[PDB]
Amino acid sequence: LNNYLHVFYYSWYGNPQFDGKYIHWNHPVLEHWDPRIAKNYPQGRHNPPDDIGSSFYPELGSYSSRDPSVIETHMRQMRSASIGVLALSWYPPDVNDENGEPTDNLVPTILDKAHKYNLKVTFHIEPYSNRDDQNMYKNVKYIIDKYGNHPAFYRYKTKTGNALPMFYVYDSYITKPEKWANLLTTSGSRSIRNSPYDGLFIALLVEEKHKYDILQSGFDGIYTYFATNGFTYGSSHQNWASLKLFCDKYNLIFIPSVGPGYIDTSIRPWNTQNTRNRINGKYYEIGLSAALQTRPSLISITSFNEWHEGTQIEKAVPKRTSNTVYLDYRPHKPGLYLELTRKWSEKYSKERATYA
Repeated sequence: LNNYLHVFYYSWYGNPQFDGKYIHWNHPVLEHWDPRIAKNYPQGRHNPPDDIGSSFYPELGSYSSRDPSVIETHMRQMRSASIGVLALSWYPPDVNDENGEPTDNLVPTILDKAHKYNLKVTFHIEPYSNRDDQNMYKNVKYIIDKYGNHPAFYRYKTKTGNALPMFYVYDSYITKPEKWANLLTTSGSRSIRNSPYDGLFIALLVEEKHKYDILQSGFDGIYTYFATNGFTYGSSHQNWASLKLFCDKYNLIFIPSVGPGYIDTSIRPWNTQNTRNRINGKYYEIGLSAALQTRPSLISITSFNEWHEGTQIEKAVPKRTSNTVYLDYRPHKPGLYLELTRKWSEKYSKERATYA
C-alpha cells in the first residue's frame, strides 16, 4: 500500500433511506448572472435518484455517505487503487458547505472503516466562514484531540524522524500571511509549533505571487488541487518543474494534484469552456506522468468522489433516463480509474524508494 499517495474524499452525500432527505445529489443549477444567458439554461434542483447533479453516474447510485456499506465499498475501491491515505473534506462542528449538512459527525465512523481496511485519514480544511488563525487554532486542537489517537489517523514521517498530522488548507490565501504567522511560525502569538497540536500544514497555491505569501506564513508545503490542467498557475502542469525547484530551495513539501478530467456542466451549464474530456483515461495518465517527473514527496488525486465537478475516480456505470445520457467509462469497465491509479501508484512507489 502507498502511504505517499492521497485522494480527496467527500462525505457530504445524503439520501432518504439513511438521511431522510437527499443531500448534494439534489443540487441547484446555479443561475448565470446575466438574465440574457440564464434564460436559456436549466433552473431548479435535480430530482434524484434518476436525475442527479453530476455528468457521471455512480455504481453505488445516489448513495448516502453515512451508509456503512457505502463507506466500506469506498475503502475497498481505494485499496484496489493502492491509495493509502484519504484526504477528507472537513468543516467544523455544526458547519457545512452551502448545499450540504454538517459532516464532522461522520469522522468517527469514517476512521473506523478506514482502519478496518488499513487506510489512513488526513484532513482537508475547507474555507468555512470567518476562518482565521484563532478558530484555525481551535479546530486543529479539536481534530488532534478527538481523532489524534485513532489508529487510522494519518501522520507523515518527516526527514527528522518525527511523525506529524497533515492538514491541507483549501483557499489558504484568503487569510493574510501575517495572521497565518501567528499560527504557523515558532515565535507566533498562538503558535502550534513544538506543542501537542503541531503538524505539517499544506497551503493551496493558485497564483505565482503566492510562493512568497506561503513562505512568510509558516506553511510546511504547497498543493495545487485543481484537476483542470492550466486553470490556475498552480494547476498548470508546465509550472510544476518550476514549483518543485522552489519548494526544494525553501524546504517545503510539494504535493501536486492530478485529476482524471473535469465536467461540471450539470450544475454550471454555461461552463463548457472548463470541461476536459477524459479521453479514456489518457488525460489522467498524462497528469500522473507529469506529477511523477517532478520526483515529489507526496502526490494527491482530485478527487475520489467530487461527482458535481466530474473529477471522481470512483466506480461509475452507464446510465440513461427520460432525457439524460450520463457520461461513462466505456469502452472500459466501471473500475478503470482505480485500475489506472494502481498502475501509477506502483510505478511511483518503486521510484520514490530512490529519493525517499
